[PDB]
Amino acid sequence: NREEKILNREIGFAIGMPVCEFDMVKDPEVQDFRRNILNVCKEAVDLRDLNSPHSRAMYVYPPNVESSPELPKHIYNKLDKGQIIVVIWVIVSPNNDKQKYTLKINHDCVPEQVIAEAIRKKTRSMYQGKYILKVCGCDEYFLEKYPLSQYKYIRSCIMLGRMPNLMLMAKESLYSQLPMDCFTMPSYSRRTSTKSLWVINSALRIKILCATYVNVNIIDKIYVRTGIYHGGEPLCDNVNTQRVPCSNPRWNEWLNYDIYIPDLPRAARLCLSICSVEEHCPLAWGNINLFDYTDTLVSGKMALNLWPVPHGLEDLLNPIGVTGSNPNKETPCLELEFDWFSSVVKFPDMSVIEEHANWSVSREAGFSYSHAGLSNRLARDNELRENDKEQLKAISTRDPLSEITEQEKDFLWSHRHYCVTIPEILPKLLLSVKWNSRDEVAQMYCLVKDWPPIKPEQAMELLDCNYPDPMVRGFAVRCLEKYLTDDKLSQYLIQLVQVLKYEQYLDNLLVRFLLKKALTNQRIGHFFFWHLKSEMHNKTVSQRFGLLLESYCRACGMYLKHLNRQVEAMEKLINLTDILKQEKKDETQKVQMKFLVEQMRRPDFMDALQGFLSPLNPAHQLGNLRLEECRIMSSAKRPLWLNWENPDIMSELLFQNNEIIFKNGDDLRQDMLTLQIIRIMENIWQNQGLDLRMLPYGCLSIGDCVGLIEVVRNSHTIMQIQCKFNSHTLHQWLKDKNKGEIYDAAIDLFTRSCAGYCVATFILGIGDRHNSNIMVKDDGQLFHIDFGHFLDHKKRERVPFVLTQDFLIVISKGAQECTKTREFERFQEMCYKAYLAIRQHANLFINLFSMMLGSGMPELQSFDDIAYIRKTLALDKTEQEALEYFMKQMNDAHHGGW
Ligand SMILES: NC(=O)[C@@H](Nc1ccc2c(c1)OCCn1cc(N3C(=O)OC[C@H]3C(F)(F)F)nc1-2)C1CC1
Repeated sequence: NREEKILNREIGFAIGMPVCEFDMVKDPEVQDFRRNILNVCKEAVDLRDLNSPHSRAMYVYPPNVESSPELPKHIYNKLDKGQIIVVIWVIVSPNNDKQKYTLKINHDCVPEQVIAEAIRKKTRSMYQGKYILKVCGCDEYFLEKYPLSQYKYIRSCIMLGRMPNLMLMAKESLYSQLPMDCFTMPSYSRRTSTKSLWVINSALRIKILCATYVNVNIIDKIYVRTGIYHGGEPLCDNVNTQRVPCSNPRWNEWLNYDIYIPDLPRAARLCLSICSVEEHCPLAWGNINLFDYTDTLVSGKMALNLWPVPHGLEDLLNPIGVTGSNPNKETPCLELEFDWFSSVVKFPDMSVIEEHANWSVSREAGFSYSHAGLSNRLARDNELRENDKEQLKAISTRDPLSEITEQEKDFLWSHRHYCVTIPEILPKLLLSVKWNSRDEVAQMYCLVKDWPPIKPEQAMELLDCNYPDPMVRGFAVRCLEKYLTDDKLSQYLIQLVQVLKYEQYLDNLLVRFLLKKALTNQRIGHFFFWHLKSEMHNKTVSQRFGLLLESYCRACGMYLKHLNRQVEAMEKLINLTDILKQEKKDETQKVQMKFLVEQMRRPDFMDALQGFLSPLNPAHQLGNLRLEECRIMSSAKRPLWLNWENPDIMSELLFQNNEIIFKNGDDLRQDMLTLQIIRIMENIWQNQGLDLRMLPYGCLSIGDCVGLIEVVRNSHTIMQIQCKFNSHTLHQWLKDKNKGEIYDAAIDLFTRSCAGYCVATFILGIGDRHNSNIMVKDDGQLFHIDFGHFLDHKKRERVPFVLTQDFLIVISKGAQECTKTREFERFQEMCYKAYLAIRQHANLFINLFSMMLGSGMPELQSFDDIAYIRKTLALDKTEQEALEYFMKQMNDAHHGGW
């Protein structure tokens, strides 16, 4: 109990709320989550102590590897006859004298071969499984037998033409530094009739009693609008109450819905709102699951605390809004009464559903020609023609925002068994289902049950707000379990954490998958913790994420202690920036910096801000602060530029100073998503042998409009260049930074990076570019900063990155008529190739954005905001028509040239 009390305080500090607040929650679902989720905690700990110390080392330092060992042609061609020059460092003499041994080995060498070759070279100057390779400068290790080139550091070194520097370290020097953490089960581990839904022979009705806390400006006549939803799909007509004055919100009225109680799908929800009156307007909204976590249909009296309308939603109901009561009890509260059946009504078991499904398939197989003719949703087996099979393949290639007509819905459903042969059609088939028909849904269940597995990126769509059904989401998660690699889990983690908000219940298959992975991979565990923590201010998800964080913190081990260092450092930084903006905002930079340095140097603050792991990359150790290098930036929201020593023995070989931008006041979530997408686009380009180097720098939101930005070394804004002006000033600067034989490499890098950002910003519809948000590296690498805006952030498509004379001059190597040059023609060709490459992967990009609708991002609120990408990628047009469209967008913007 003394250890439990201390641990509870550590978790309380990490989550930012006391654990006891959970213990007080009366809700049985909350207490069942807390207890039942501990098996995932147990399993994860069991896997970590399966092959100790190695399995523990693998958890803390997982291999940072690529998804595939195969190297793209242009990347393999960068190697000398398939071989790589590698530097291996050995610390041998006292006072840590560093010895280097240059090796030329095959790119696909296992670390054990790399170590033996180093020992051979060390011996040539005068066991193999008693050492490990570590990346010089950071806590990155090569613990698993992967081809060398598969580790991201090595692949990055080949792609950039940099020398890989690895340090030989004794296994026991790492192992002894890994503490044993025994996971202890918490105190809380130790805890009429019943009829099936398909037996209740009655129509659906819900009684609306009255409303409390309806404080409005005497707004006049008010009513409650209700609807039965399955995701966003209405299951019946919307039913409103009689109009009443806001001075007395009383209805005591039964609302009858056009839906049979046995027809109710598992994910059925009641969507309601208090509206005012004809200019109708919602005032407060709220959603309810018609079945609880135990599969029980709602019965009796219930009070629902409503939510405020979001600036932009003109619609009277909010089905894609959060489901459940408002944690704030000083809000419009609507009392509702549910139907009584003199027994507990439960959703039928899978065996009842399977029996009913097989009864229907059998009944349908016996249907005569004329019977099949009564419904377009009923087709015959032998009547399936090749043209129909062709139409099916065509429908399957359409994007997730392509409208499926009622005719195609009936078509896909009648050919559902053929659909199994083309399994990627599953999301379209699911939207074709009559979710308000138990016969159809029961049959869909059995098809999902045995559905062929699909690509993890295709399965992710099935986890968004369009697919609420648990059988469907279970299938999506099973595909992620079988085919999602840790690399790709890390890449899409923000979306996967987002879609948790769409789960009906706290205890679900997705959360179990995500938690097991977070507790079996510390690299995943780290970002899992921060994505959840950053949203703990948001009362729409703070209970779910709080309980999720509590389970993670109980089983993560020693990393909780390290996370508490990062949390405390972030809090001290939030504290300082908050004082500067409320108590020192009007003072001079000199005065503000004087205050900063004095507050930072306080021993309590000084220690909290030194000797912790970078939340941007936990493999990066933040040593002592370099205060002389710390400063308040002139930028909006006055961000802090912070510098730390890299305590790593071989810091000089990576970077001797870790520079991070701490910014308080701006929502860094859109930037995080844009940067994530930029990286995905780059990966797509590289795989197709199209070397357009992007700079997706690190960015992490750590709270409500608080975050970290990775500083890019040796970079300057376009304005910073020209301020030392002619159009030749930038090209003059580049020529000055890359004199002689290396000048062409810089022009090539600029052109390539420039083509990437032209295409990326045009597709995504990023905020207008200017000399202060376009940056350039000494070597010529062009990149964009400040991704605060994207998509339709105006009210018809924009070109955010318009190439001025400055950019065209660099591309054309200093020519006057830069538009009419071969260099510019090769530049245009890179844009065309890049644009069409992304167009080919549009479903992915649409899916990545759709999974982000749950998030409170102001530019990504509806599917129509995502529609912007359908327009920029010209998906309704042909490929040549799309190329023609892009050229017109470029030609109009640049007033010619394209
Ligand atoms: N050139 C410079 O002034 C300095 N180097 C620099 C500055 C800013 C960023 C950067 C590098 O790395 C790229 C990432 N980055 C991103 C941002 N920002 C951004 O995305 O929004 C505004 C701005 C800020 F102020 F928030 F950092 N700034 C930088 C150099 C003198 C030391």
